[PDB]
Amino acid sequence: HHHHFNLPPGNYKKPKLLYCSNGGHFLRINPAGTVDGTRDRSDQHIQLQLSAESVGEVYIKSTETGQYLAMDTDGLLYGSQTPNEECLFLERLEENHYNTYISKKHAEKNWFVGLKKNGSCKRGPRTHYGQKAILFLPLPV
Repeated sequence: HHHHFNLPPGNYKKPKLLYCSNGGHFLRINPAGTVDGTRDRSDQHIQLQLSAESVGEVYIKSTETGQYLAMDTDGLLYGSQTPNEECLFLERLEENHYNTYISKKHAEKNWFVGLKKNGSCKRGPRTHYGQKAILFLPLPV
């Protein structure tokens, strides 16, 4: 293992909004396959269904389009039509409260899902433990 194993509570029964306390944006997977954030709670591309592939390993999928969140070889988040190795994330508890998501494929490099204060996603290499950009709270839809 490259990382700890404190897991968040909650489950995967219902879809969630992934709220980033850094700028208050919800993670959004656009139909074109781009990924960013928005503060508009009425957006139809922020409702995400998570599922556990293995304990602590999840897929994050848009319920509106069926796309899977994924992180590419250069660290950019994208929406994938089919599940692949870039779509698995290590879901962990952080600061005894938040949920963080580490790219399983690049877990040794500590590449997280993260949103900047301006709503743009962070590139894997620019994320790291300790940032506010990587802290999420799953909210009910």
